[PDB]
Amino acid sequence: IVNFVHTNLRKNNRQPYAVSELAGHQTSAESWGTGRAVARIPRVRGGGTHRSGQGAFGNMCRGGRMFAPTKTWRRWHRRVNTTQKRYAICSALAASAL
Amino acid sequence: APSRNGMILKPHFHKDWQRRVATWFNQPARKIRRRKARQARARRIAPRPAAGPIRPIVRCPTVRYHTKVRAGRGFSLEELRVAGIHKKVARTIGISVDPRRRNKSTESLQANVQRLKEYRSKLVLFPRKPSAPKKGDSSAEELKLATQLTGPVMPIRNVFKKEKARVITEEEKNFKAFASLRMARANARLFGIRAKRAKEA
Amino acid sequence: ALRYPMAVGLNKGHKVTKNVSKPRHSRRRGRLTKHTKFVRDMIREVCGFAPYERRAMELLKVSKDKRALKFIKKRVGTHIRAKRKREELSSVLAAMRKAAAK
Amino acid sequence: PSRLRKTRKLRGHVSHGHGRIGKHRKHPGGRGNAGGMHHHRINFDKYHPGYFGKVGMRHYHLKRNQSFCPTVNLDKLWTLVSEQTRVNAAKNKTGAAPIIDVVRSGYYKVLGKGKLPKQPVIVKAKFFSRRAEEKIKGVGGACVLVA
Amino acid sequence: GAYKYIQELWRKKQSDVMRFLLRVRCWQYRQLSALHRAPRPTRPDKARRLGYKAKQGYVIYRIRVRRGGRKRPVPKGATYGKPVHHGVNQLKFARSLQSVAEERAGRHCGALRVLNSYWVGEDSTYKFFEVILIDPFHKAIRRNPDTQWITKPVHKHREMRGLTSAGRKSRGLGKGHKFHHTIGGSRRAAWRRRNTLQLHRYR
RNA sequence: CAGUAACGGCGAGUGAACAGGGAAGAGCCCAGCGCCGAAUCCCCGCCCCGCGGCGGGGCGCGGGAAAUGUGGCGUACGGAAG
RNA sequence: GGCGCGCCGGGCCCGGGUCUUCCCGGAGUCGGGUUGCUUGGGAAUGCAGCCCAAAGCGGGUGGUAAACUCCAUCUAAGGCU
RNA sequence: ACACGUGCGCGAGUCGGGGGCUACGAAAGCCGCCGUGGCGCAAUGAAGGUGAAGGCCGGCGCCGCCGGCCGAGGUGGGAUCC
Repeated sequence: IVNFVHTNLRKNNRQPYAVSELAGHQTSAESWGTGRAVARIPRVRGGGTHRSGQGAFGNMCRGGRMFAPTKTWRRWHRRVNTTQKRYAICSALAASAL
Repeated sequence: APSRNGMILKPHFHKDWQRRVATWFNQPARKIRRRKARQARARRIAPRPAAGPIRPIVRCPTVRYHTKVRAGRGFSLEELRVAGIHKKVARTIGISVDPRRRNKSTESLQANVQRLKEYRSKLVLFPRKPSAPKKGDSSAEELKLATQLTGPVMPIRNVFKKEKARVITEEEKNFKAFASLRMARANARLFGIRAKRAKEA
Repeated sequence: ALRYPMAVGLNKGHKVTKNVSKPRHSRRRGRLTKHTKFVRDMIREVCGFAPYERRAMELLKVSKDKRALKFIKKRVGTHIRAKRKREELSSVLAAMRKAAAK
Repeated sequence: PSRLRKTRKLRGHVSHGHGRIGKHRKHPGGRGNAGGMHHHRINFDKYHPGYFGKVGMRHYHLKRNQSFCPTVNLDKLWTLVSEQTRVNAAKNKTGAAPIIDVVRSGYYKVLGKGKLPKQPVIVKAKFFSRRAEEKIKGVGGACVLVA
Repeated sequence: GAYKYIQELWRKKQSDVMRFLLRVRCWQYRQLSALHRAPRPTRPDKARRLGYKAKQGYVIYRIRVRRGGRKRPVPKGATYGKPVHHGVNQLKFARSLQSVAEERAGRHCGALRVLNSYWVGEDSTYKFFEVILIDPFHKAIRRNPDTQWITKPVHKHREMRGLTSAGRKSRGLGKGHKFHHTIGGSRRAAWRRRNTLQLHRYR
């Protein structure tokens, strides 16, 4: 119970983290498609820069968006039954005696 | 596609719901803000009850809750009249007034009149210029012993009256509770059509 | 032969004595004032009757009050509003026959 | 715990436990409750009989507060009033019955499920079942109505 | 008072007296421009009710609104969609012609502030409205505690935000069982509360 | 409350309200009706304070708006007059 | 910058209860028909166009169209916070 | 969101999750006249609604109701216990 209660309550003091909602999606990228001997990845729109025709969307693409971007509405916090929280303090106290 | 026996279930997630996800990381910051703004309000009203003005004893509507009593918007103008408090003076000594509240019963009225009698007795009233008391205020020895009341002033507790064990009479034994209810139903249901055919006769 | 208060039936609900507080002042809105009667009576002389009222008169004159009700019901809107209107145009028409012979 | 999950054990496989022949494609039966009368008829018949069709009368502005009638059985009738009353009634000679206001404890209708211990009661309920009344009378008690 | 006689006279619009007045004016108004200053309220009485007083800084613009529904502005009736949105002819505008009048007055008179407005005549092609406008910077209004609410920057362009009486009628706000769809500030605020996941930190 | 009453090729899906507990809590003003000699307000000139939120007090058959209605009393909880 | 002691500047020259006598309301708007959109609102929740168009013991609401009544409950078509 | 399995707490209850009270701490602790409320403790009918053991012995070979006492089935198989 002491482990169970400690390892649910310690999650409650925990600040959210998330990747930005726009990360990897601030291109106007579009797949070239078949017939171009290239792998149907959304490529960046043309122009004499290094990015032009690279690979802009997808977990695997450099730049790109991560797979399943981390949200701030992850269930961060855990609630423990008051009776269980009590029966963790009791235990934690009685262990200190010996 | 449904696997086997499972619940038939319809998530409401077909709209762009992720744009409008309200998170509650504010929650402890909100509670700190509300508590600081409550302490800050309570300090501004130095002697006055922190909770706000007295509310009336009020029955809850609809059959589910009419066994309960809750605090109201404010005292009825006819609850204030019998108490003998001018509706514009009431608000200045910390008495909630709503002119919308009727009074259908004498019990609800007299409960809320007696409620205001208790308030007007307990209430210590400070003079306007403190250095010279005038005729319609509280004495200077009471003014020094006047300090805030925390939580709702005269809190409205719901109380059921004590009854002792009665010897059961033969009337109470002979009374057919179930038969009486089923008669009552049919009488209320067949009141209009009986009276329709008394007309025909 | 003691009855009990019952949550159902003919005279149902909790035992409550009913206090007679004066009815609210908002309840008397639309109640016809002696002065404002005079003003609508005044402008009735000045303005007269609408073309749909004048036709409603001339169906009540020939005695066709159902066809006058069915007329006004189309014009003015509902049945309660029409039944009132007809009984006002029956009042100011029967009042002309009083003024007619004398 | 992501480490306890199945996805960890499926690193190094190929199909990821989803079939080599019948690939893990996106929505190969339609989305949600699709095809309940067509290609999913047998699931909705074998497991959800009654799902399709109208039955009964519409009631437009239904207010759940009106039909509110929390029921107490006779078997748990003596839990509404303290165990001291059950004791002192049986001791006391008078034949005086303690009053059980079923409405105070937060119930309206008294139904008649269990054996009621043989001592007089005055049950102040709003409604009664027939059998509930008969038991209270049978034990030697009164059924007071209230509103 | 004369105003009650003027009030009940304006309620008899089918009477010979008011039919003549509503026709000779509704003539007069057509020959003027669609947005011109009236030198006084055409109905002094009605303007009294709507909050117009007869003091310096109260302005009154007679503005005409072209009459009828709202046909969909789509090239050659081609709404390139599903047959639901094929509608182009029998469509109606969400705000009344009176509210469209108040906001043609309020836009043109960008400095002034639209208090309220009243009907003064309708041809088949044109409705005519007087719009009551107030100077928030005239010292008659600016030093009157009764009217120094319009002198505050919250009440810029009430007509453009449906805050005048005529604009409020389009919004479907009001108390009770008929006006559930605008619980909260507005129709948009109602929708927002109902279409938000409250994801509580614990849950 | 409530994925509820209801909506819906009554399919897919959609879908509030009241009561109840709390956060907060605060009420009010006209027109009309009528009374009070327009009892009201704006702007220019002078003088004296006086303010980088042009405000206060004098002085003037100085001007103007306003009876096609300004101000005070008064607004549904009723109000006014004696 | 915000609060209080005391002197002065000029506004402000005000209450309550009982008793009679008087007074009292927002119209091309409610509402109706129809049309289109809208809504969980279903013989029409809301909004709007056009047509019709009030009343004053009236008018609105009382989640099934309608007539007859009985009740309950608010006073719309003006404003601020 | 749901289902089932498993672990833990309490158990005809259970749960504050919302609100409130008192560096790490946005934590933790507390409330009980904050259990409002959820889900469970009752079902069934479209609905009005109704809503969950009996036998025996006597007062009038069989009586409507007077009382009296014991009183929540039976068979079969059943780990354990005697």
